[PDB]
Amino acid sequence: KTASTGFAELLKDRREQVKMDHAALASLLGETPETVAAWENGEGGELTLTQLGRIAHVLGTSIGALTPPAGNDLDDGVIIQMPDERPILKGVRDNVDYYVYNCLVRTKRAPSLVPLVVDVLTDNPDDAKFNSGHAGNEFLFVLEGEIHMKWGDKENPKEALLPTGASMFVEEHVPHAFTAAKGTGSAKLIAVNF
Amino acid sequence: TASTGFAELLKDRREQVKMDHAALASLLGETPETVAAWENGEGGELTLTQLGRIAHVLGTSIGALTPPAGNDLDDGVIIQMPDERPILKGVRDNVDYYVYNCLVRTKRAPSLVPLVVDVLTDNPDDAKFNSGHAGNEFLFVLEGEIHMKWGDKENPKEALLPTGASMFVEEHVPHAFTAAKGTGSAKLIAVNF
Amino acid sequence: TASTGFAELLKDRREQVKMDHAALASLLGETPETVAAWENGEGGELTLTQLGRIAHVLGTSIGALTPPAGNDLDDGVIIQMPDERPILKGVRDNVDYYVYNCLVRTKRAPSLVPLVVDVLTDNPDDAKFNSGHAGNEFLFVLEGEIHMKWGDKENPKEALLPTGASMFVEEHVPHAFTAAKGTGSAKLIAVNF
Amino acid sequence: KTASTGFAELLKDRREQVKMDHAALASLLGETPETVAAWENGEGGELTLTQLGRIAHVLGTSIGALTPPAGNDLDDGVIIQMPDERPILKGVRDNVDYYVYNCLVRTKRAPSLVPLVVDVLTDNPDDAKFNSGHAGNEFLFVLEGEIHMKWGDKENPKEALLPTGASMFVEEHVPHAFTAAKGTGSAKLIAVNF
Ligand SMILES: C[C@@H](O)CP(=O)(O)O
Ligand SMILES: C[C@@H](O)CP(=O)(O)O
Ligand SMILES: C[C@@H](O)CP(=O)(O)O
Ligand SMILES: C[C@@H](O)CP(=O)(O)O
Ligand SMILES: [Co+2]
Ligand SMILES: [Co+2]
Ligand SMILES: [Co+2]
Ligand SMILES: [Co+2]
Repeated sequence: KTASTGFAELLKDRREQVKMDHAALASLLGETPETVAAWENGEGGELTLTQLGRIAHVLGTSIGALTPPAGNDLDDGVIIQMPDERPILKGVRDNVDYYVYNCLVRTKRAPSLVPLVVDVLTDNPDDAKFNSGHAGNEFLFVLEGEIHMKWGDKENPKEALLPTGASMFVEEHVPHAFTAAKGTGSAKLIAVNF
Repeated sequence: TASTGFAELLKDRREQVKMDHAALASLLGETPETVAAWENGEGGELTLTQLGRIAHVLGTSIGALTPPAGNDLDDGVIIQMPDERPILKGVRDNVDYYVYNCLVRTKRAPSLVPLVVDVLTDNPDDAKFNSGHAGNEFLFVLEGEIHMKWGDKENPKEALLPTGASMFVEEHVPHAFTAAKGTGSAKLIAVNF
Repeated sequence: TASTGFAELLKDRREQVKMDHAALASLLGETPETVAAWENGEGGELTLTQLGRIAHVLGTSIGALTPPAGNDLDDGVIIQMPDERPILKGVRDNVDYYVYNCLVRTKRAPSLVPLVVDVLTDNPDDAKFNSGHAGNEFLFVLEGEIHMKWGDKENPKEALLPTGASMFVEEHVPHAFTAAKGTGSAKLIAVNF
Repeated sequence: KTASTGFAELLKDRREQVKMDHAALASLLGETPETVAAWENGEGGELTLTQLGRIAHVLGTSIGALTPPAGNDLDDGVIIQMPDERPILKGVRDNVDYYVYNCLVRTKRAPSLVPLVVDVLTDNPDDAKFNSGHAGNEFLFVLEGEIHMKWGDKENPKEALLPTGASMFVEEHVPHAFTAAKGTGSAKLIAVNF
């Protein structure tokens, strides 16, 4: 469902839910009731983020409650990604390169799923650059090499040496960092955020 | 703060998919500075359509990039005095069926829609069904006697409910109410949640 | 059907972690036939403790292995006539503070607990706070005038609420009610949800 | 929180939630109020599944609402599994071996997470044995070899050939099956249910 069509349906649902007619809602938004009826006819495409915020406010809810879900990009419940159509971004932490991300398949039907194959380019644990923690949990598996993992308080972190084949779970918001085991050059991880 | 929340959630999501300003800007046909501006709270004029494209490219929903409803409570409470409650007519098939008197609501629990409903007609035969609504509903007969109908409107389940009676109607179940035959009118407290 | 639902959910979970009867039975110190029996609905006599070990070994909760509350509705509706509603005394510090008259409830929405509360004392000075409860609460003043207090009981927020007034109290917010000073008593409809 | 201690706390919470005293609840369960008080003092360990079902029933809720969550087996938000402490079960479908599962790390803090390294032993797509679909979504990545995937209606399935490095998402409940590409012998997958 497109933005304006989904909005049109949800706006009407919410308005009816709080027992308001077009007139009542219009009176709260500096518009005519005809303009409100138009939005419910799919003509709200040009409403600004600020205006949507006001619409959600007077209707006592959130913009999210008035907009459609991400959508369906599946083929009868499945979506596949071939190896060479894999995205690749440079993870630089502290003005120096840390990670080379190879993006795996993603889907609007499960937006939190962000799987990646990460090449860890540094092998100096003291170079470990902590992130702030992720929304969502994360499963990891050491694909190649040896990983020196750190987590928790960046000033007094927990640490573990993970050989190839090892797997780990890191809870949402837990800060963590990764590097190849001291002097081992480089390692590879498959990281699955979910 | 719609723009402030968007600014924050946009940066978070962009970071979740390991994209930098240039990466995201490209997919959107924008410059990296424009994207930086959005994350600096300058996204207020983006249209619903543009928000849709931004969410699409980020593989998520507009909702995931916008903040929650907000907090309109006073230390966890919001009260509403009588006579300051909204009042709208409920017309079905050109007939003043119900009179909706809106009670307190809060952005901290958007699905809560409590109302005092004046049930105007007292002829069950002329009951008008709604097609059921999303969300559960709790009802209490405040005054008079209610004649309720639910389910298949062609062969509905029914109940005569005196004052003090209470009912629960599950989401999506069609229902209708009128006062008991010849009792003139009745009143319900209906709490959608 | 507690055992039937368990039978089904146990098999599902066991299958999710790719275990066969023998694998699971080993970890539990049982024979594979005993485990097959559970999945054949013969788990009724398992104790809370044993259920805890089974969930542990399956890396999940007892809840994930037991069915939902159940459906006690008649085509989506459940009604309750007055005078068949539960009634329990609310004693705080050895004082009959409230009189709880229970309205309709349903296993299809367990958190819904609607009540008509008789507020017995009319001296705000002697208000007794609860420490806040889980879940939101909607209230409506049915009769009389209510003197409500909330928040920090040592320096609370307060409101005088006439009949028809409505209120929303967020989960975990401490609160107390008495009738307005010298009005004898009052009545509230309180809907926990 | 242990079973009986968690139950003790939740039972009391629920009983108070529906404004019942020990006596009222006992009257509905063939027990004395003293017995009910004992349960709330952590002595409900011997209650049977059937008895718990009745307790949940009269309290108008589920057994789940009266028992603690799975628990916390994390080390400051993380749990690691070394390669050689990896479980291994034989996935046999139709009286013949299909898969050899190598279980990766799991956690009670996210019970739906079941990651595995699966060795696909057959390379005859016609041997493909469909499952019934999983509760929960599933991310997959072809670790080695080539996979012949099938999904949807087992009688008229969608199919795709996936080379090494390919990734896929299969929505919960969507039936699917896997084999090595015709005559390629065998392949390997990392499957992450979540
Ligand atoms: C491997 C990955 O978790 C590094 P980060 O994306 O969490 O910073
Ligand atoms: C009483 C109330 O439930 C009627 P409707 O608002 O759902 O149409
Ligand atoms: C009126 C009601 O909220 C009092 P309590 O049941 O929460 O203690
Ligand atoms: C690889 C894995 O998905 C096969 P199944 O466990 O779903 O049957
Ligand atoms: Co991470
Ligand atoms: Co209704
Ligand atoms: Co309360
Ligand atoms: Co699968």
